[PDB]
Amino acid sequence: MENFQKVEKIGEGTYGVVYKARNKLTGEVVALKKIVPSTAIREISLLKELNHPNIVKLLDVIHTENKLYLVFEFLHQDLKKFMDASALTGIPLPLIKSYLFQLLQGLAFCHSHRVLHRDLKPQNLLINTEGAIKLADFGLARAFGVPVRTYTHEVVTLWYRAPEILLGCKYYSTAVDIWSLGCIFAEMVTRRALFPGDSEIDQLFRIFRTLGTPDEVVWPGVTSMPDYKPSFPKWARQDFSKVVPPLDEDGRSLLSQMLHYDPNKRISAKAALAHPFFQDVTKPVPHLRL
Ligand SMILES: COc1ccc(CC(=O)Nc2cn([C@H]3C[C@@H](O)C3)cn2)cc1
Repeated sequence: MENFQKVEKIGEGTYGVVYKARNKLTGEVVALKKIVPSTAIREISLLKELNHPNIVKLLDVIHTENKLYLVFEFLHQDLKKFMDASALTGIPLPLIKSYLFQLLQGLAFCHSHRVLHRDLKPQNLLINTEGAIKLADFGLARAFGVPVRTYTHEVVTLWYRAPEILLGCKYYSTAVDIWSLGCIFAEMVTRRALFPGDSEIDQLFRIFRTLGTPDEVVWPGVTSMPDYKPSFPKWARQDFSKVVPPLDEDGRSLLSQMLHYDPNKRISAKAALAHPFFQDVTKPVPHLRL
């Protein structure tokens, strides 16, 4: 750990804390996450091989005095801060589209390697001056676990959790990441979180109030899920034109497919990349004031 010079606290992610730091030998500026079971060590070691331009590179894994440090490529800003800074005028549609397109490329890559994120949220989406956006922390939830409260007692957000996770499916799939990304896509467009639940049942019921309480017609097998209760209120579905208003029919169609209830009907990252919404995708440069 002696090999790095801490510059500043970046934040309190899930898993421990994150600092901006400089490698004393290379001069490289990195992000150091302070998180150990052998199982976690081996799984974390395989993430070092998962390199893609839209995945935050894990540079090195350091285990000493049996604490764990993950060294990552550094990016100057996250999407949560960028959305907050863009709130008065909104992120231009072409930039929303580029960001969605790149995040689906990242997801398609990890998913083809059978690696899931499981806890996607705007804070783990990092951006640079060039117009790139990258996913951070892929594979970590499978390596260690995802808390109720962070290490700082901060409340882990439920806003982006897929309904099969909320209903107790133990063996959820790559579709949970598509759901979280859909929720993010909608938030970029409207400038308000889609489903801002403050409890697991509030999260589920906000989903139901917008997309309709799921049943056996739209989601075969849903009434047999572990946490499904027949006493759930039955709400009617709303139209997407009311849910993410400004967005055109190509975008609403894609969003609807990223938000299908049945994990098996939900679009894959690979199929989402071919959706007609990306017919005019481009790569604009964002306005970043660092
Ligand atoms: C000025 O204070 C900050 C500087 C940068 C940022 C954006 C950020 O979070 N940058 C980052 C984080 N990471 C790694 C840690 C692993 O979870 C992903 C790499 N770059 C936030 C705050």
